[PDB]
Amino acid sequence: QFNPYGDNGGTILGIAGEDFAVLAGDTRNITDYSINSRYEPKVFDCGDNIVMSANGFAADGDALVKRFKNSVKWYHFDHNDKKLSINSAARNIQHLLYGKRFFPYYVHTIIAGLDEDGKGAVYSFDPVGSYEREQCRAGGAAASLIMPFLDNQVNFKNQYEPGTNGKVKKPLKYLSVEEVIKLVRDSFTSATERHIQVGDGLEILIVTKDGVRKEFYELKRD
Amino acid sequence: NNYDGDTVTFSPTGRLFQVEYALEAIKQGSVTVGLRSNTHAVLVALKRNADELSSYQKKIIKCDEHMGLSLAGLAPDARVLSNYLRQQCNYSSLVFNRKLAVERAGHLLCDKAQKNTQSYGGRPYGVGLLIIGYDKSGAHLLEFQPSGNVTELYGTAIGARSQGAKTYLERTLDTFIKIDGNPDELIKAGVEAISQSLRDESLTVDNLSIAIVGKDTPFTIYDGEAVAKYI
Amino acid sequence: GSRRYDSRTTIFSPEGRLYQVEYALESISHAGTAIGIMASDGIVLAAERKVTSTLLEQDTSTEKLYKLNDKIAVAVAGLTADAEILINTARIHAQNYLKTYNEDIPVEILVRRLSDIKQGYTQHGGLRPFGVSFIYAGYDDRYGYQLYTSNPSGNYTGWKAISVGANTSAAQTLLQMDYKDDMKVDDAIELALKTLSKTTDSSALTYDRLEFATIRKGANDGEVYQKIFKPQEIKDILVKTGIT
Amino acid sequence: MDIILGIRVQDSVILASSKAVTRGISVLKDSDDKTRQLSPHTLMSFAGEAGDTVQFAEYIQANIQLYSIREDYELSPQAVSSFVRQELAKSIRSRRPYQVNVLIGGYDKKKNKPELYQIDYLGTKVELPYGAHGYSGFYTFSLLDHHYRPDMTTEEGLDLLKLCVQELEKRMPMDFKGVIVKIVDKDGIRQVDDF
Amino acid sequence: TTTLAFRFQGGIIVAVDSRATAGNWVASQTVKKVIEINPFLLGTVAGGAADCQFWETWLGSQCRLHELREKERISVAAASKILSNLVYQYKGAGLSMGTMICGYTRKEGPTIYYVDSDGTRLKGDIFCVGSGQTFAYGVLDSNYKWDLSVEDALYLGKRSILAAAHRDAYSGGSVNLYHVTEDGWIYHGNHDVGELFWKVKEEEGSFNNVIG
Amino acid sequence: GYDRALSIFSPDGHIFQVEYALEAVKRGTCAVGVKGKNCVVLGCERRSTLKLQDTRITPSKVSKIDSHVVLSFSGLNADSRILIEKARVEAQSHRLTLEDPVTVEYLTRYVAGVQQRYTQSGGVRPFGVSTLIAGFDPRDDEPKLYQTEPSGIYSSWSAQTIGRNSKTVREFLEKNYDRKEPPATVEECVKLTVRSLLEVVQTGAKNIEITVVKPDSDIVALSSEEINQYVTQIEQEKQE
Amino acid sequence: DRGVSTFSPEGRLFQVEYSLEAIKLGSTAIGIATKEGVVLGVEKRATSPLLESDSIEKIVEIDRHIGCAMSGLTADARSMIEHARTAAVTHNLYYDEDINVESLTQSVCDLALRFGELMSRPFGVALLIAGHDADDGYQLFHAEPSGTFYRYNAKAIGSGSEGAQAELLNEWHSSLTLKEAELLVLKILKQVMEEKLDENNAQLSCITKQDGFKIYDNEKTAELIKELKEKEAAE
Amino acid sequence: TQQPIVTGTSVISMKYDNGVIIAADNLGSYGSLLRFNGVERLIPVGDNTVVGISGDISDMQHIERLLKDLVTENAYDNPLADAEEALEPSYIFEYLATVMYQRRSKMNPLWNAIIVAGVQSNGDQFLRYVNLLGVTYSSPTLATGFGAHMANPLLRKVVDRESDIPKTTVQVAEEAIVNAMRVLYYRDARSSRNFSLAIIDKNTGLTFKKNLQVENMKWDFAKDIKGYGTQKI
Ligand SMILES: *[C@@](C)(CO)[C@](*)(O)[C@H](Cc1ccccc1)NC(=O)[C@H](Cc1ccc(OC)cc1)NC(=O)[C@H](C)NC(=O)CN1CCOCC1
Ligand SMILES: [Mg+2]
Ligand SMILES: [Mg+2]
Repeated sequence: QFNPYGDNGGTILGIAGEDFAVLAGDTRNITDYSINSRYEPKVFDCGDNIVMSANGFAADGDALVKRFKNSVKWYHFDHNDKKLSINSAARNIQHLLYGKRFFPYYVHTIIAGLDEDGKGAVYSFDPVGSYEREQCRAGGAAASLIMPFLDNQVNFKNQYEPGTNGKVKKPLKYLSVEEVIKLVRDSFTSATERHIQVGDGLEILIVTKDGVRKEFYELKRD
Repeated sequence: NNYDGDTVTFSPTGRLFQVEYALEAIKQGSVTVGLRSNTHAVLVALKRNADELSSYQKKIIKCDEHMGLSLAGLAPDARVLSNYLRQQCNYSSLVFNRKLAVERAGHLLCDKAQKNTQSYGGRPYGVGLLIIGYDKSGAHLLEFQPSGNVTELYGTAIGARSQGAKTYLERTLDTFIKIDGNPDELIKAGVEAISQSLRDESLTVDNLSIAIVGKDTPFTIYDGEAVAKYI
Repeated sequence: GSRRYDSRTTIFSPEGRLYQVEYALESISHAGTAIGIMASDGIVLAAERKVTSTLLEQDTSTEKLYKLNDKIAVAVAGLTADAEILINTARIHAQNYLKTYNEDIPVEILVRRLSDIKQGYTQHGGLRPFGVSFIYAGYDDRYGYQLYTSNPSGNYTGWKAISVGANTSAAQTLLQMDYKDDMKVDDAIELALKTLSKTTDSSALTYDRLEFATIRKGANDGEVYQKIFKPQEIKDILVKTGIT
Repeated sequence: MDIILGIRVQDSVILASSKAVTRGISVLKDSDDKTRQLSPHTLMSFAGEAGDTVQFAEYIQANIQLYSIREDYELSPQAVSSFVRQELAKSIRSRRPYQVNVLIGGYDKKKNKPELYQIDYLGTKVELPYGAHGYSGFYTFSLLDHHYRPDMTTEEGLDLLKLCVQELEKRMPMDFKGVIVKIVDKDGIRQVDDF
Repeated sequence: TTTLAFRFQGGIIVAVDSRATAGNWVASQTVKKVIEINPFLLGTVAGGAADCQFWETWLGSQCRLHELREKERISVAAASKILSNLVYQYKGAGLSMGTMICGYTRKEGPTIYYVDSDGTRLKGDIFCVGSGQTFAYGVLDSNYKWDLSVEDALYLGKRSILAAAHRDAYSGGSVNLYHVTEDGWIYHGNHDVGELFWKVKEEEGSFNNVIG
Repeated sequence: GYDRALSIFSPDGHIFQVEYALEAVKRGTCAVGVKGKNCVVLGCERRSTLKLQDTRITPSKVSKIDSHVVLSFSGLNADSRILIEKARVEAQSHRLTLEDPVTVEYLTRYVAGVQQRYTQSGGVRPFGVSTLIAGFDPRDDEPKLYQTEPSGIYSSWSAQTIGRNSKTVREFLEKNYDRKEPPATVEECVKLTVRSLLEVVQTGAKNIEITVVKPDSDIVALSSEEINQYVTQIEQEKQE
Repeated sequence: DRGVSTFSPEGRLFQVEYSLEAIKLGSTAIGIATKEGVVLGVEKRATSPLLESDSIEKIVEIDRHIGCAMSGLTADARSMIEHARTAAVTHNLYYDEDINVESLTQSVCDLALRFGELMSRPFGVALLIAGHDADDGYQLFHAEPSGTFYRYNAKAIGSGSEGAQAELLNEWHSSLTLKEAELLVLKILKQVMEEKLDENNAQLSCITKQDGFKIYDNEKTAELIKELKEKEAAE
Repeated sequence: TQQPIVTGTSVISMKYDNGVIIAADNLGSYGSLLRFNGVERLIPVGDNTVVGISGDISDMQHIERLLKDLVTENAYDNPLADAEEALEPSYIFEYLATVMYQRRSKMNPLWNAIIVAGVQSNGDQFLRYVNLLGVTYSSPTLATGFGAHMANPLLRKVVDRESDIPKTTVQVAEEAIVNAMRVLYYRDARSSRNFSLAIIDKNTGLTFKKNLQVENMKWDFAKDIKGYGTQKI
């Protein structure tokens, strides 16, 4: 019988700073035990300082990004070139995803950008439209490997202040763009080591008030 | 007389009076000018107001990053047609990953307006449009009429007293066509062209409306203090 | 287009009347007179056939009086063809009600639905109304014996005695004169015939130019019987009352 | 939903209906009234699939109330039951049938007689002296076969009903949290508060 | 999930956990399971996350349209029935929703309505909904009285979620407290189980099963 | 389907079909609504050119929409049935979804909306009917009286009349009805309603119908003798 | 007869032009936009003294940040308001934000020309849509049955429109306060109204960023009427 | 819901310095039966694109007709149909990619794997894949079916990343393709010796080669192999 879904693998990662936000994702594309492409980008600039990635089943992922990109376009036409805020984009995406509640997009979606106060924002979605703003999210095949590492290093979970008898927690603080990119690169190299569907290359999209900048790094090709 | 009740009726001399009355709505509309070079295309539109307390009716509409039009006549009909163009431009992008040709844009509008002139119940569109764009074959300027007749031109104008601007452009043809790689000078030629259609009134800051598209210029509209440069 | 040829059947006059309903009533006023008279122990339906020919088969004929179910009957005035469309609808509606509730349909409910159908033709659809007026004669266990009338407007009203069709003005005056509330069926039979005999446009009222029916509780113990009179039975009742 | 009983006596109809609403391993509510008043002298108890029960009961209630307003007249218990049966008879051959079983207890004011109808989700109507839906019947029918008499009073009917509830509380596996009892007679519908 | 809400002398307490699960994977620890429909209406959510999130936000829109049209705040009964009639249309399609519509109006007073995805709609004084509802019931029922103070009621609601957060593997993260009065709902803060557990253990002397 | 735009604008800015529908209302038998301190009374004219009628079965002029709301009308009788039926269905639908009976304002708003829809829908003519909708909101003792008309406008009235010679009875009510002090009791309200109809009717025999609506679904229709007592009392006081 | 969507020889739609005549017969409605808020005021015009004037609802809420006043065949406005309210709430559901006043007006005006041989005729009512958003601030729009809408600093529609519009021309300036605007609506309404202006036959409302859209009570409007009369007599 | 009947096997392709190469054998298999031997599975669109199709042949012939019809439709009211407004590989691909995904979304897929090879108007090499699921991806080397498992490894030794493309000549690239076709003939049980090859160069244009054969095959070592273990004779 025909199976309409497939697993194109890979993994994505979003981290929010004080006045910036990053959305990273490996450039490997796979089916079963074969590599399809070593460089197939899945993190996209969608305009209005919103970056998006829909990892999982690439056909559904590309379809969704394509529709959201088009949703941004018609938002400008219908509302006098108004800028789509990140919170509004998120809600719009929920309706796109839930629109196919009974024949879902097989993708874990993550968008990143800046909120209306100029602060870094990462929103993350399930396959049917459930969403939540966070400082931190990993999505895709190696999400289970990366996510707990982020809890520890970004949100300082299970870390207490030395000599306080485990009474005072390590205080929460924003990370610099330099420190965030270090965590991203270490997250992806670690995920590449232990997950077969992750590797080849890493592409990071950084979002500041100035615009959207890109950075590329090599990953192990085995 | 007896042959103007609806669009489905021909006159004894072979005329469609409802289409001609729709054409009349354009002549009542405010003047707008279109002109192009080989690098850029420019729309200049005189906006109209109800009174001093009212705003000035927006004449120019964007269809895509590389295409847009100005209107003269019934504004709601222009909204319907511009929306149709937006969808057709967008269909070409999503399906074929291809920017819609300005010539096809005209062909599609012609065929849409035509269907309204041959069927009972419906009515002709009561608006004229000037479509500008930059595609794979350079800059373009189209003139749409609700009869269905679309025409590609170097320059033109439609609306009330549009004959003044149209004569000027017919004289200036050789000059403005060669304004290549210079947006501001092409706009100046368009602002001088629309000035030939003015009576009593002159071009003010919230009266004038200018749009431009070109080689390395997306379709962008200029209103308010942004057009003060050209007065 | 087609707009040119539209009569616009469902519109108001400047005075606030429905042209087609009014003209349909003018049509009905030329139809053979039909009379209904409700007594304490039954109902009478009498109707005059439209200018009969001597070669018309009289015994196997049905022009004026129709049976809707075992308990309800109607007298027609207007276009017969139109009436038959409405009658078959009414017959079906009665059977739907019986199928749904396992109870015979109350007279008013049937009358309302049939009147609602006529109303629809005056308000929407762009069709001509039904050129028909009914006299409903029926019985149920709520209100007992009931007489109603409906006309092309879709408006219906209840009556003790009523006429439709031709010469209703003259007929209604005569009924209003001789009718009284403690009346019996046999008396109502006589009144119905006497009224037709005086309001008729014919020279003399005869058996072959009449349809007649009664709805009595004259069956055995607490049950209703419909009697559509035969030609010979009309001939006898006409002699018995002393008209011929 | 589980236990709904009905007992027609001389001058009234008595409907008992369990109070428990269970879902999974949790009794969510122990005071649930599994009935609706269709008209002043007609009461319908119901049991079956979750959601369907109330949705159906209220839909019927609305229709009967609409009839009452239109005609300014109360429909007979027989007529209401026939209407209900037809609705279930349509339902069973639908895309998604109502899975609801009902008892219709009513007092016919024209006949001056109490009437009890049992209708299952298929649209199977029967008039009975006593009725039950679900597993309840497997105990109560035989019990009533023995103890029921047609000429009983309402008070005798309630004692007969107590005898059923006691037997069910003894032998039924599930805790149904007692019953709400309602009486339908010439004076209308009233609830027995202490049972 | 574990969500509860109970009626008492001083209004309504509403308490929820904040965990989201994708099987045994902990999807989130910081999710919002109380939707603020208006200043007088709350909606708790358990079950399918998107189903809950989407349709409860939708419910808020329908409640807004009601007060625009009727110039009057929607009743708790009417609001709950809009949602229950909606999910009933989708019955069989596979929606998963365990909600509790809690609020106050003049005509009704404090009211709680349990509504779930198979069409059940129940008015009641106490409800617990979710994978850890039984654990919450155990603590809540054994300590519940109508005459509880606002201070004690808030704590009991918090302690009942904590109990479930502990035992139920598919509940936890943090406790979100609310208190509904005649004047409207009042938020009583987010309480992380990471700190709250040890705070409760020490002060209350409970949770002796755990290695202290 | 029949599509024709029957209700349309004319050069002077009038929709003649809606205005001609008002003429049908003006032809209709008079109907009056007077609301007191704790009640509303609906009076209705019945033309006396129809004898040999059966008043048991003849459709009554005042119709119950729900147990707490009533609707009388003036104009085309057949049309009124369609509005009443729709209103009755909507009343049950409201109880089903909101778990609360309709307010008199809501029911009126619905009926008026239906009437309006027929003034700009293709293939249909406007309702030749104006209504007086009266009653009491659930758990409320404040009397409500509303009026609708073919165009679709509706509004609340302390007292109001519609139908033939309504301008005469409206003239009567305008001077006789005091806003500061409405009819304190049921008797006072009914008397004022009968008095107002006696300006127009002809005879106070079987020509006047009266229906009294009180709070908590307390509606009752007066009989001939009960109404005749008011007629007898008013005429004796008049001779002065 | 003749088609519904027919053009005149002058190039206008007959039915649209006739519907404008209906709006001229309607009761007066005035709107004034300031930097402190937008004020909307209407003439109630009760046809009889027995009619309870508080039931006359010619000013209407669309959302918390958008109000609406009407004039003409006011029964036709019901479906326009319903659409507007749904559009406003629907946009909030899709985008988690307030909807722009212009976008709302445009949505309403899209219904206007959806008539022909869709509904059978144009609307016989004009709307004054007042509101506020974060982008363009306080705005007043005039929505016609032609499908056209103009933004206004101030606008009068209805029977006394041309007389009131000429008065608004002179009186309006860009530094008007809210209190000044309130009185200015009352002043101009009293001039064009047939009957004498009071709290029962005229209604005021406003929309501010802070408090949103609010219809004024008869007690509040009465004080503004009394304040208005005193200020005119004071010079 | 389909099942493929008459099927075509591997389509292999790669980029080189000035353009792209694509190849596919001429077999139409009917399960294990090698039914049809004259099947062309490379279909040129204009003079700048070649579409290579594997999978169900009936669906391939449908796609042929769609492309044939696309050229016609593009020519309508288009004076620049053979110039600026000619069909690009990227236009042709996106069209097919749209169709493939729409069909899978209606649970009625075109049971194919497609590779659109061509050269754009600005001289850029175009090479992109799409299949029955609507999955799309691009790479210096692309292959379908067994090609993905056996050809790609060999072709990636030539062009392992983007920077290797300018360093690869048409002679080297074609040799790698022809070698890959031989390896597939050795090891793919539903392949044939006869095949077609197409080269789309930005300078020399479209070169379509028919009736090629796999040659220089190593079979001589077979004679020494006796039995399956312990046999000597
Ligand atoms: C507890 C944690 C039980 O898991 C709660 O019910 C919690 C409630 C909740 C409410 C709002 C926001 C987040 C969480 N429910 C979940 O976390 C929920 C559990 C669940 C999963 C699948 C179900 O099948 C219908 C039912 C319940 N988890 C999710 O919804 C997760 C985040 N999403 C998915 O698993 C995506 N699936 C959902 C079903 O459709 C296919 C995709
Ligand atoms: Mg490997
Ligand atoms: Mg746990």
